[PDB]
Amino acid sequence: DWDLLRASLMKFKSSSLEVPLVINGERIYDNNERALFPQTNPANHQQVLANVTQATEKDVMNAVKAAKDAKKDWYNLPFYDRSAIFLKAADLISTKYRYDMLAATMLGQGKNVYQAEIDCITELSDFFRYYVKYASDLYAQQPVESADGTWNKAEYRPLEGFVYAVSPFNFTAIAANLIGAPALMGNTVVWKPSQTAALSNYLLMTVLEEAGLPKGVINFIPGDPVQVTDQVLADKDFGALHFTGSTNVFKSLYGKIQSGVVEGKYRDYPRIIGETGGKNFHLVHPSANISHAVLSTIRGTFEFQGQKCSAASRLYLPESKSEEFLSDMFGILQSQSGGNLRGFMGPVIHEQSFDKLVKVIEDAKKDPELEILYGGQYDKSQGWFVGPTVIKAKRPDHPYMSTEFFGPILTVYEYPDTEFNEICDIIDNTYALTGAIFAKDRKAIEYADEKLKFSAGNFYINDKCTGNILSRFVSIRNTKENFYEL
Amino acid sequence: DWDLLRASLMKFKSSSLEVPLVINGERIYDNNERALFPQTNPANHQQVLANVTQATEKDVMNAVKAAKDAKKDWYNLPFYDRSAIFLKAADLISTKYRYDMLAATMLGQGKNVYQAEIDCITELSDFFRYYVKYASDLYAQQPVESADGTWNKAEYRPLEGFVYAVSPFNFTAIAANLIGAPALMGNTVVWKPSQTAALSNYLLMTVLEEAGLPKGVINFIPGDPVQVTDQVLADKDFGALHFTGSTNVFKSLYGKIQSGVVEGKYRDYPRIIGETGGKNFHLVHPSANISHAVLSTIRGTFEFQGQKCSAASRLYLPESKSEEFLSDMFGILQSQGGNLRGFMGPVIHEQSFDKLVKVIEDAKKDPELEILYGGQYDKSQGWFVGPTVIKAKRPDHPYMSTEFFGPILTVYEYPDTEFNEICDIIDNTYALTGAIFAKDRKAIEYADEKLKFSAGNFYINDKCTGNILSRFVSIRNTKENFYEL
Amino acid sequence: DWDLLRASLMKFKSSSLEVPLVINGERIYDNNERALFPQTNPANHQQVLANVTQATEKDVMNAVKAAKDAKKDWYNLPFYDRSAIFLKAADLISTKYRYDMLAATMLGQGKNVYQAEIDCITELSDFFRYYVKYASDLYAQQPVESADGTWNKAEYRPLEGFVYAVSPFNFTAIAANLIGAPALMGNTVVWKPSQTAALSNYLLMTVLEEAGLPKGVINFIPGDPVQVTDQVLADKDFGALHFTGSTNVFKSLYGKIQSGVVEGKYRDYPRIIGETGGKNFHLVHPSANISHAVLSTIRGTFEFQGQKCSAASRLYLPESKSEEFLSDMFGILQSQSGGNLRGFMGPVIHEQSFDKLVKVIEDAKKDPELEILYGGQYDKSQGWFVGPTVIKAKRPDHPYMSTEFFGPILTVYEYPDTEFNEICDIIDNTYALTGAIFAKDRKAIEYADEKLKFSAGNFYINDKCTGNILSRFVSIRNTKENFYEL
Amino acid sequence: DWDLLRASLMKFKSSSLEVPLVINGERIYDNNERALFPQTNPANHQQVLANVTQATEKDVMNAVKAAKDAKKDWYNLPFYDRSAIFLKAADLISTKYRYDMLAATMLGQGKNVYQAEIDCITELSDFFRYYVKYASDLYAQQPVESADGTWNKAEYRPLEGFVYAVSPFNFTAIAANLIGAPALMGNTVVWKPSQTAALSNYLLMTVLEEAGLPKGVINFIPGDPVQVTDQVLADKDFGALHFTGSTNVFKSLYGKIQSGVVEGKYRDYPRIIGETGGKNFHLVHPSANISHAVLSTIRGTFEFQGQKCSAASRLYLPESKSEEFLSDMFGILQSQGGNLRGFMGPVIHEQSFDKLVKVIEDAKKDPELEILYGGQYDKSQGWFVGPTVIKAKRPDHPYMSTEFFGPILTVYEYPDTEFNEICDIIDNTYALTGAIFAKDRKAIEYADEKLKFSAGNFYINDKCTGNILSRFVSIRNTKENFYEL
Repeated sequence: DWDLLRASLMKFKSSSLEVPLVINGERIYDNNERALFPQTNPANHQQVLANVTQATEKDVMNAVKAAKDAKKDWYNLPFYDRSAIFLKAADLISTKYRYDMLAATMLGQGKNVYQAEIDCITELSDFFRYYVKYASDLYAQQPVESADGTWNKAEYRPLEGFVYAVSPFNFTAIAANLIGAPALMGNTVVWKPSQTAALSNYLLMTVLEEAGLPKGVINFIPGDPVQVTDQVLADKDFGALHFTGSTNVFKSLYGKIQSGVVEGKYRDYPRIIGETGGKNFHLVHPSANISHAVLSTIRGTFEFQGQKCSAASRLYLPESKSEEFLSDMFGILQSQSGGNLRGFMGPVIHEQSFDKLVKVIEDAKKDPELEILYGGQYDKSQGWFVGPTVIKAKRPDHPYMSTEFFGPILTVYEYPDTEFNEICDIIDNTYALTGAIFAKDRKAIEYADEKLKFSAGNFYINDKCTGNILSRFVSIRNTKENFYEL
Repeated sequence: DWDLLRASLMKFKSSSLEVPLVINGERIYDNNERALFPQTNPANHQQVLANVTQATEKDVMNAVKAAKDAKKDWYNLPFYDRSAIFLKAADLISTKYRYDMLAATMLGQGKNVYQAEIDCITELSDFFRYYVKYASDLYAQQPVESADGTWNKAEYRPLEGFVYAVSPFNFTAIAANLIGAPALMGNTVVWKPSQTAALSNYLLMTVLEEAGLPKGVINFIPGDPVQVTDQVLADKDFGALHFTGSTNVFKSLYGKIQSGVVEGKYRDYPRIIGETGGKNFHLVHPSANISHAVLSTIRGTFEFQGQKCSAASRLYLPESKSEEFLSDMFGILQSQGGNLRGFMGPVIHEQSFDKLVKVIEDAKKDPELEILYGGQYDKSQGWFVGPTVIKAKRPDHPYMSTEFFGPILTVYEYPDTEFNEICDIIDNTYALTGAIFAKDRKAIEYADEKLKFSAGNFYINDKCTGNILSRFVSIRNTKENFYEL
Repeated sequence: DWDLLRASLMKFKSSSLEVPLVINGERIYDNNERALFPQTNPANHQQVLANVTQATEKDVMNAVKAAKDAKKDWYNLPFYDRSAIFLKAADLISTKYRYDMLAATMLGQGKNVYQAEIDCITELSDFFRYYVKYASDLYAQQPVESADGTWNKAEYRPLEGFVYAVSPFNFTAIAANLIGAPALMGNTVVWKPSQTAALSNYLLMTVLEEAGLPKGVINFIPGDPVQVTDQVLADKDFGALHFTGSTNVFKSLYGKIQSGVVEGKYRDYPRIIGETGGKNFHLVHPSANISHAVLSTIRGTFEFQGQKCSAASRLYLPESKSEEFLSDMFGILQSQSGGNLRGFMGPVIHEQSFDKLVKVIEDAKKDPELEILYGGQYDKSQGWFVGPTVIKAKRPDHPYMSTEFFGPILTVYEYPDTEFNEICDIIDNTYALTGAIFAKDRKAIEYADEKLKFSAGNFYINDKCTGNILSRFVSIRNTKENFYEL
Repeated sequence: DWDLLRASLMKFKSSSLEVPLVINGERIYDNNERALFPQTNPANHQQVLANVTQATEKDVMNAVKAAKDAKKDWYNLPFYDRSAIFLKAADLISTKYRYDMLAATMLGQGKNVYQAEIDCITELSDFFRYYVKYASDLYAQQPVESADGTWNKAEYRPLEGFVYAVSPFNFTAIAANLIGAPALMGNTVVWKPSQTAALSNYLLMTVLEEAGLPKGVINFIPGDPVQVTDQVLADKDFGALHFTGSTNVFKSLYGKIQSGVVEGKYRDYPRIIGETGGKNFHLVHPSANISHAVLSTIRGTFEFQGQKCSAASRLYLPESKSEEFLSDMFGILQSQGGNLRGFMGPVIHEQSFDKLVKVIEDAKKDPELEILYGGQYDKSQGWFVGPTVIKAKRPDHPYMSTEFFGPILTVYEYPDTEFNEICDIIDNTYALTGAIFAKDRKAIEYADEKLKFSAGNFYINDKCTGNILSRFVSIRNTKENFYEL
């Protein structure tokens, strides 16, 4: 068990894998014409895990064409058989390829074994199995004779144009979700994986092919983000963006798409299905179990270096409980594989993130309205290591309470106990994916639950804030037959 | 019945109604400051039915403010009570105001009594009653203790920003749907009705108030379409557009919104919920019952002068059956608020009339077109354009794809053996609806499948004229954990 | 695990806990004005577990007032939040307070660890979790437009008056049921716990408060049973009795309530929801598996000293099987912690019960129509210990076949095999909560199952006789809106 | 139709029917031993419709014995067959006996044909048909092997003791419901009908027998209410009271039963299933549609002379609308088996008549009361009391709470700004039903909530006149275990 994992880690650690494009079922390597991106280990950046072939404009056009050419045979493949491919992929990843997938995700994305397992084995398999179940329900349509005598059927067709999947580094499972949800519903996909998840994502591609995915149904085109995206969006048959990642990248994609829409580039109005996370909050009420709120906040903020769409990054503490909360938290942090380094829970994904977080820490040192209460340690000599960091803001509207850092950085504001209601109001005034209240008093919980209803899509009571899409990839078509002759 | 309808007609005919803005429950008249739009009878355009107050930039700002100020008390009003308002409005329109609403729709929108009844009484009432039923299902969510022991509830909240409803002239019921769907779900609404349905739409507004709609939940702001829209879209709390109307207007609205989005003026990404219709088709297979296909096509194309999002406007006939089909059709057409000899009813306004005249006159000068029937028009009394059938010699001629929004049918005749080819041509080349007439199941199946992307509603042996609530809410999950670390 | 239990037992065993009233969220101690009841260990009665403050007339009036004052804010607290309190209480008792609750129930109510666990952990938590589920179903009402055009909603309101919960010593879980069922449905409660379960019941109260129960929603008023009851029943707003306990106490409560009703003391007709148990039976058919029936009868009669509402206390044996049954049973009994003593399975709850059972045994020795076949041992030198006792009655209508003893005393009647049908008839002629038949022959089972349908609410085939209420605490209110104007 | 009804009326009018007891399926007449009650026509009290045999103490004992003796064969009769009897009775009453039942109810209970039809035909048939449907659902229980491997069934048994049904004069349908609900569930019944509905109730009994009701399952024992009740309640097997009628009679029955319980005469705790009605209210908000509220209040208060458990008898009017409401109401009242000029129909008997006369005459002498309309009465021919409206100057005046069971409305006028206060007064101070008339949703919501304990059925813009099977059974669970220790 541990030996099989060790063996997988050693395989990937001992040489660099050549990661090709996969277009129309065919593996395309650099062949001395295409650029090569070195994917390195975030915990040990001297180690090159893979040399990733980079798609040219021509490659992208070919990927788009492959998707169009595969479309008809794909949506005419019965749902039972389309599903079997994805269930088979889930089983292959859970068994045959379990240790390879774990190792690729650990090494490439900088996760420990438990983080890797929850992501690239469990959650990944869950997406596929659950989508098959939901889809089976959606497709269970029987024709009906209406009261007026007409004979009616409804059918869910895929989108007419192709789907562009743009996936993030942070979860191997999310890449699976982004490509699998549209494909299952009879769509075909051009897929640009994150450069820094290429190893695990390529594995996922090869597993799908082994599971029987037909050529061209999904096309794997890593490359320069701007270059690949501009060429995908140039095609008149672009049907949908399926995206998970940062706000700023989404905004860029959005504006590029709308630009094409208004100037008539597209046959249809493209659908945009994006998730970006936000500045998620933990709100502590004076009645909270402090120990539980502390531990929940540590896990919510610092687990996987805060690199989750749902990660907590701002904390509101009542004044009468601040010292106890903070001293408890600092004590626990102070008392605390693909690679690791003492004083750090794990690495961040790349040098760009590392450099951004360094700026965040160094800027805080020079801001009189900020105070670093704990941490701020960083070291890039071996890997991209940034330590857990806690920064107190003097006012609740300081930029640090709203700027997303995508790292292990917590900004805390302390409010006077009697102004609990006002603090909820402030949160409601000023967008988050998730939020949590820690409290025992039900009237306060009810107040916040109601007041913050527009401030988070998922609200948690006494739990960390880290814890239907199929219908976005189809359109209904009704057929109605009349038997009466005028 | 007829005496009561006659009375309502004679009432609106006698003089002109001053139609005010309705903002935060207050009626705002022109007050010697605002412009007016004279809404006239399209069957008798000398007759001014209403003088419609036109919203200023400041009125629009006040409407937007009213919607914002009414929002919390509206979404906190229990669903039972929000529904009651709309059920009551449907009943008032179906009973107390039935004849006034029929008269307003007949006179203002150029409908005969049967067309008016199906629209402003029946379909309108149905929208409200069915939405209430659908919403009650949506709101039926009970909390559950999951496997892991957490305690979960899900609730649907309204959009945080306001909804801009922009409604068309053609159905009073569509205006009801455009304002009613978002409002029922706890949203508030700024509503610009079509100038040429102002009388019936204003009656709808006043009925909603009588039914108990709270002030500012819906705000009635007719006005210069460009000025009103620009001012509504300038507000940072714009949450959604709910629109039914022409493709060109939708594209203009779409562009104006996306411009604001990318430029950062909106607190949220606005939702765009639009319906534009298209160039809807009837396809006739050689095995069709011809008489039925003829009658279905007449009804689908010419009812209400073709002014329906789903109206048929292109026809594909097989060569072997075309003479019989067309002679039948022409014989039937020949056999056939106000009216004029030779016409079924008027089109809505002079701008439509003039566009249709150009379409007809252009067809007389195009070698690839021939007017086979009709093409008559007269604007001396009302906007009257007669049923018109134009044969195109080429299946991709512009008349086979340009929307004319009028009683004009373009027909292409295909050789019988090329039925599969003509289906392929329809697929290869933007329709809300389409229909095939045929007895042969193999042909029906081929077309049903080939044309699966060519129309959202597909009809077999029927004219092509024949979940939205979820677009106006978003889910929010609450999860409570009991375990202490 | 065993060490954590040991530690809890030692805590409660080493000093006497002062148990206060809890009224409107406030703990009220004796303060040199109120009487104090010593709750002692039934297995070791020299050990004082708690000194229980006793409610005065004034205290009771204040408890009633607290319940009225808390009512509106309680029933307006959304069901989701009311439920969360009870689910949280169940989880706290299953985890944080598991060993304290176990120890309090073992020590105070004279249960071994397994008996305690089934009761105060498992069954208690089950009541709360299951009531939340059932309640969630009851409240899931959607409005509907009827055929006539009217618009209808139905809602379940709590009772208008308060609920008086009177709970027994025998199960900590039953106290939880008695207070929790009405409270969950939006009622408020004045609660008089059994004197001899004060320790465990007080713990349950403190856990509910920790779980977020609002002040005054439940009020904990131990005191003299007659004094407290008379004062509760004096209030015009008395809405319901929720009771589990002996027949004679219920009858007293019933008559006191009806007295007030007929003389107009009450604003409403009070609801009476009581459970009293009865003289439960095991019936053995000649075709029974004798060994299984013997073992089932031992568990059914003697487990927890017969102190269960559902305990077996009368046994009917066919003559041809009597010797084998009885000799088997006597052999098993002869061959056989908060405290214990050899020859005894555990203590009875108090001296009054002990003295009653002594009379039952000593009276049997002098009754020529009775014969003690086994046991009758008793010892009060250390705890209230009464041994398993089996008494043969000469006729099936002897008082011992119908008098409830609430103790480890089994009365047996032997019927001639051919009179099986007649014996069922006799049982049907002469009220039990539970009954069981032991038999293999289906015709006999069918006959008894049918014949005894009025003789027990729960009937068991080849199993010991030891093994919707939410709607009693609400009333439906319909609202109907009409849109047509005359 | 009218000729058939005329014939049934002329039949019962011609002479007097001897109405016997029905005990164990046998008709028992007075036989020169028993007393008689002459049931007369309340519209024409000289006319004796029936001479009703009155049960002796021994007859009552025999009825109780009959119910006990029929019990086992009744509850063992399959539910399919028990139901068939009641479905058949409903059909016989709806067809074969429709005119005789209409005539008996019209003549005996003082109803016009429309009132009689809704009661003794429609509602009566509905009770039986809906109870059968509800019971079939209840009895739909299949056995299940649980998780632990035990094998379980649940069954509903009837009450072990008999049911005493005590039914009122006012609806023939209520008598059907009171005997039918327990009997359908396998119970047997001793039934004392109201003296003043003996004719229609006896017809119901005879139809049930024709429909196949077995002897002794229901026993028909009219008689001295005190003597019969005392003797029924003396029996140790008394299992339940099923009662609809006045508050005072219910309290007397309640006391007599509890006395027996505490004293130990009953084998079981008897179930008491009672309905008494109360002082039902109409509350008018200033935003109400006045015409509709007026017409609803006239119907709610005065239909069948106010002799309904749910009849409106108190009215709260806002000061600003009171003149308009009341003048409308009085104008409408003014515009309006037997009958008499100025009256809508008779009250049931002389005792009611005399009580109502005292109410009216007392109002003329109370400084805080004023008869605004009506107060006319005449007993020379029938028991005729006209619609009467009395204004009270104090909202807690006794006339705002005493049940009069007659065509008397008490009205309190409140200052418009004190609407919330008047709701609070209604809540602070025993009603089956209540109604609010209003357009304003905020006011409706406030009242709907404040008055949640003040009425079991609450109506919005409708008159206040507009699970019981489970009270007549108890669940018994059987569980089989297969594991051997």
